[PDB]
Amino acid sequence: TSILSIVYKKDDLIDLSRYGAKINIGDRVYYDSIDKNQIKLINLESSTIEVILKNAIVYNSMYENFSTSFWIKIPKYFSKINLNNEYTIINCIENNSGWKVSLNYGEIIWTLQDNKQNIQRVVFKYSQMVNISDYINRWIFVTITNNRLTKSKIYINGRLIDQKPISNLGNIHASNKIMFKLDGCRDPRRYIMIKYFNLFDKELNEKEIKDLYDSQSNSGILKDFWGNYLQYDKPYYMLNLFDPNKYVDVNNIGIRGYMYLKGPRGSVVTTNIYLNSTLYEGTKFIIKKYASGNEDNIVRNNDRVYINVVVKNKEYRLATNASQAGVEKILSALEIPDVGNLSQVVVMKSKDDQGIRNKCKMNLQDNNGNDIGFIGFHLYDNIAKLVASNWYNRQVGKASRTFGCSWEFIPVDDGWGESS
Amino acid sequence: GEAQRRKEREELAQQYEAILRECGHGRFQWTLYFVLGLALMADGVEVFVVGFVLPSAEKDMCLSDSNKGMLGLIVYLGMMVGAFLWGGLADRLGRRQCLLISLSVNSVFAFFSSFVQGYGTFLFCRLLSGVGIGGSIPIVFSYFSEFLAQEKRGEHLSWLCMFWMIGGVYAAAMAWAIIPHYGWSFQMGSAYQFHSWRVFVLVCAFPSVFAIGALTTQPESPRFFLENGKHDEAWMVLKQVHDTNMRAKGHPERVFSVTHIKTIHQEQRWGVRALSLGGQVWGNFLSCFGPEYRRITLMMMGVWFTMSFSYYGLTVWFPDMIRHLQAVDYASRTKVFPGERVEHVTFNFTLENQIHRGGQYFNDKFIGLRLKSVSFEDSLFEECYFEDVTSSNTFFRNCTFINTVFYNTDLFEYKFVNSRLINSTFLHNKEGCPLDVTGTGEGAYMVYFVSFLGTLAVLPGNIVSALLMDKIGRLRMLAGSSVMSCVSCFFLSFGNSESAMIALLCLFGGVSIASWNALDVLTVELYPSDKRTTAFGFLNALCKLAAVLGISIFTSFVGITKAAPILFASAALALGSSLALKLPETRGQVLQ
Ligand SMILES: *[C@@H]1O[C@H](CO[C@@H]2O[C@@H](C)[C@@H](O)[C@@H](O)[C@@H]2O)[C@@H](O[C@@H]2O[C@H](CO)[C@@H](O)[C@H](O)[C@H]2NC(C)=O)[C@H](O)[C@H]1NC(C)=O
Ligand SMILES: *[C@@H]1O[C@H](CO)[C@@H](O)[C@H](O)[C@H]1NC(C)=O
Ligand SMILES: *[C@@H]1O[C@H](CO)[C@@H](O)[C@H](O)[C@H]1NC(C)=O
Repeated sequence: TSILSIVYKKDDLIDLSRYGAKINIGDRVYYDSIDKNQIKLINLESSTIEVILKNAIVYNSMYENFSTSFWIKIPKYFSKINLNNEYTIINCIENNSGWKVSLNYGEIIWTLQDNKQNIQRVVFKYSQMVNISDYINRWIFVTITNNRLTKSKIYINGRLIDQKPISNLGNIHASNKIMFKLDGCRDPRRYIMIKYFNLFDKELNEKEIKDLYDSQSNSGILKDFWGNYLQYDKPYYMLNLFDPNKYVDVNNIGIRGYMYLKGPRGSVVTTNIYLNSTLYEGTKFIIKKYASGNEDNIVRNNDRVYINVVVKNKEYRLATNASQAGVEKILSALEIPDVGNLSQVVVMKSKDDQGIRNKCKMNLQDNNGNDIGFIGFHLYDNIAKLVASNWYNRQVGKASRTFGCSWEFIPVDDGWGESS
Repeated sequence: GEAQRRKEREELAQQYEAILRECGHGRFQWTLYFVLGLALMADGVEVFVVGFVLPSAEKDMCLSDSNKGMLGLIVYLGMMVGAFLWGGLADRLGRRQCLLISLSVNSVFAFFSSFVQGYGTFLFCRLLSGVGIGGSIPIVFSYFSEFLAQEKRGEHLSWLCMFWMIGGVYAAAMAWAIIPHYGWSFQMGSAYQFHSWRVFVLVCAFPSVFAIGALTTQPESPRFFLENGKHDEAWMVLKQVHDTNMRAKGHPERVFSVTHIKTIHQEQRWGVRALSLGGQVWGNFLSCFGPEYRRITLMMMGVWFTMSFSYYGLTVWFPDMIRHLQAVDYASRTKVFPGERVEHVTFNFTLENQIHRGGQYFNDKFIGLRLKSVSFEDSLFEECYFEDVTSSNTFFRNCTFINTVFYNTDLFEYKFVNSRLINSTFLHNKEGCPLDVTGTGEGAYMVYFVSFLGTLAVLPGNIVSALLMDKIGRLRMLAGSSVMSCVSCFFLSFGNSESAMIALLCLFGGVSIASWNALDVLTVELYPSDKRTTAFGFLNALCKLAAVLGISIFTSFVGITKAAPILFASAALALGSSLALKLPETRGQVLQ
């Protein structure tokens, strides 16, 4: 069902479909070191990704249905330069006819054109004045379904936001070449990241789209805040999803000492552009290998690892005393060589028992492989104390809503721009 | 029928006077005087509490405007309700009973407010405290009058007004002695804080408790027993009066010669009583507006309303004008520094009352600075750094911040007025109110001083009025004091400094007191014993409503012009004096 599918291979970009589409890459197109499949495009002419299709797969029919799917990561807009600056990233238009993808300030634009110069547009808008966003500088699964008979729809993360009729359009003659390049942006430091771009010759339903979403999500590998791979020996700022206005903090070091959720968070402000909440507050959480047989530094599901807490630019260890009062066990930061037999091995969870993808959960375990409980927080005398309790496992078994078992890992990113 | 009733009334009014003249004036009257003096001193204390604790409560409870205005009145509205309610109920339940109930209500809500943390709950508690102390002055005067013979009744009732002064002086002294200790931060509960002003509130609740204790040892007025058909109890109380007086005199052997006393012939269940009580009180209130008392009541209404309006207006106006003059002087002394370029320096300061305009700051570190009444205008801060910044009445207008960090600062969003921040970061913001709360320091002391001088100027007037009430007359005292109050109002033009305002406050306070004494005596003497507290309560509720209106109007005119307060006060007092000169003379008459 796939006609074009850009994937990575041995120092080249190829097409998985049985068409062998010619791909030309510019001399300044960059790739990541760990997830080299995803590609980055910068605001230069030489940042060129050129793909050429065959004459037998050119969109030149009159009721031909088609769809596209991709992932996009678009950074924060910092100043007033970026306002009202619709710039195209994906162009498939020849002789002023075809389909294109453009972006504005906090918008994703789907535009398709005919030979009669008719314009139909579908828009997703996301705010940038929010405290903590699920779209700013974070990977978004965007797919578009085009039904030439009824209408076209926009889908993000498998959910619908907007749809507009396209019945007025008569005939679309897309270009034989698809253009991936930032075009019409006045900001010299503006870039996007896309990955997993696929083409279809039929309007995908919600079932197929969700199937593709989870298939491409790599549920077997943990994802940090930005949606990238979570990595060993990398400092991560910690955000608790259920109470996202407090940051992990310390007061003392030892068994007596404890770690808690202190707040509220600060703010980074550029007036009338963004009023986000500071994400570089608190203590970093470095993750170290314990029994991972994999050679890479990527953290996968069911990996027993260690947790290193950076306090005053000094590394410590996450441990608890299993034998204590109550069901929840208070987390504490201990010296690495003075941990003794305290429970420190943690199991990192990516998906549920049924295999449903969810956020990051830390499952503290003892040396006997006994589940103390998922790492969370419990209030002691108006103090939010980090605890590990079986209660979260109980709600999981009862298919209830857990409260405090979900965490996000926030590394320092250039796309966020916050001063640390 | 009605004439027969009136004849019975007049007969009882003469025999009671004869019995009281037999009993004589002595120890009983003076003991009761001191007891009811405590009750009145509570009232005197009550009207200072919120004025003295507002500067501290505004910061400690985040009080905005229209929230420090409804706490500056709430006592007057509470007393409005209380006066009417307890004065109405005192003619069906008894003077001492209703006085006990009202004082207890006042004390309870006062200790409770000493601990309340929010504003709405504090407003409610303090409203209810006002409701409780509102029935003190009607009941007290109408209770002391039912033990006095006609020989010296104005003097003995006028001596009873020293107590409101003794309460004002008490409040001022305790505010001076307690509130200035801002260090006191007693902690009981993490979310709650207990400061010095709460201690002041408790100590201000104390005299009401003492009043309850003192009153529990006094007998109900015999006249109330006689009106309501209870003959034995009235005989008992009169015998007690006579016995106490004669034992104190030095002749504890003579016998109470009165054997029979003329008495007015009387012609689920909880709610039943509640209805009957309401009906009886309403009947008494409407009978106050009867054919026999409709002219008298209307001049009393006029006199009470006009005097209260003028007195309260000017009394709240004088301290407002003093602050306004202080504010004008403070604005005159402000410093301006036009145009600056500071670069690459760690630079703290403790700057007060300044304006910086046109500055250009680059790579500046501002660690540990106190800002009081400092404004930065038309400034530019670029890669600046603010740490441990304490801000009071400090603003940034038309300012531009670029790559600046505010670490551990109280620079909230309301302190940047029409500013532009670019890539700015706020971290570890201090706890503070969402809006400006101002701050009062040394001025408190002088405030107290002023109060002490405005409730001490009243003293000569009290003394003279008490001495001369019986010799001169109620109408002459009231008129001669209202007219001189009007002349003092005219004199308000020749004062523009704080010292002049203090002297003028003392003058007006010293002048108006005799008038208010006369009016209290006159309104006790002018009503029958079965409606005295209902009438006096209605006219003392009208007084508190006039107080609210006058306070609002006269504080609305501060800093605008002096003509409005002078004209309003002089007009009101002239009309009050004119109406007072039309009232009947009650000197040398039996208490009918
Ligand atoms: C606001 O900051 C961003 C990010 O820069 C970070 O924050 C600064 C306050 C400072 O601490 C830098 O060292 C941080 O890296 C700016 O956007 C980037 O600016 C850098 C230059 O410092 C440039 O190399 C990048 O390409 C920019 N990224 C993008 C997507 O434009 C932004 O320019 C700052 N705002 C202004 C008005 O300058
Ligand atoms: C702050 O100012 C004082 C003098 O007012 C100065 O002595 C001090 O050094 C300054 N702070 C620092 C950290 O330099
Ligand atoms: C201050 O004045 C006006 C705003 O009222 C503005 O045009 C001007 O640029 C401001 N000054 C600076 C230095 O920004």
